[PDB]
Parts: sequence; structure tokens; C-alpha cells
Amino acid sequence: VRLNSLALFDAGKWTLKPGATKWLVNALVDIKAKAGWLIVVSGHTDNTGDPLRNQALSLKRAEAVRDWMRDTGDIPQSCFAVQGYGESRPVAPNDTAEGRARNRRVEISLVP
Repeated sequence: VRLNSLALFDAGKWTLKPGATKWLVNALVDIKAKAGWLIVVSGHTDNTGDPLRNQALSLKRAEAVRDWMRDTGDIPQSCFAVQGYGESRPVAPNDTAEGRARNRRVEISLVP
């Protein structure tokens, strides 16, 4: 089960954007429906900056979404597996714009 993308990050940030909670809650409801599944949290970035820093930054966005569901959703940290894609695999053109915001995201997939 692949959950709706979570574009919750501003440029250079791994902390959640204002307005992010409503979307994290929607994802948390979907996780509560699949109790016991492996929760794979895959982080992404836009093209701006060095690709290796973007790889590191993508892992931190994945860890932040994981710790929100761990502490603000009461789910054991052992249920998650954090992943980072860096700037590879963009969903929209990275020439700044709203597309670059679409690339600063976290994809959650549930593995039975």
C-alpha cells in the first residue's frame, strides 16, 4: 500500500512546514488500518544543492516523519524502516516553482 505523498518540507529543512499536521494525520489513519505491516518511510529532496547532501537530507526527512508517528502517533519505532532517495526520482520538474516543493516530500509504503 503506497500512501499519498507528503510534501511537508521547505527548502533545506527537515522540520515540518506550517500546515503539515493535517496531512500527517491522514497518513496515520492509513497506518492504523494496517496494524503490523512494515512502514517504509522514503525521503526525497529537490535538485538544488549537492546531490550527496540531498541524500543525507532525504534520510533526515524520513526520520522526522518516522519520529512524528512514533511520538505523536504512539507507534513503536521498531515498526519503521527509513529510506532516502536524495534528488533522484523527482515527481515534478526541479526548475524551482511549485514542482520543487512537490519533490521535497516523504513517500510512505506499507509492506505486509
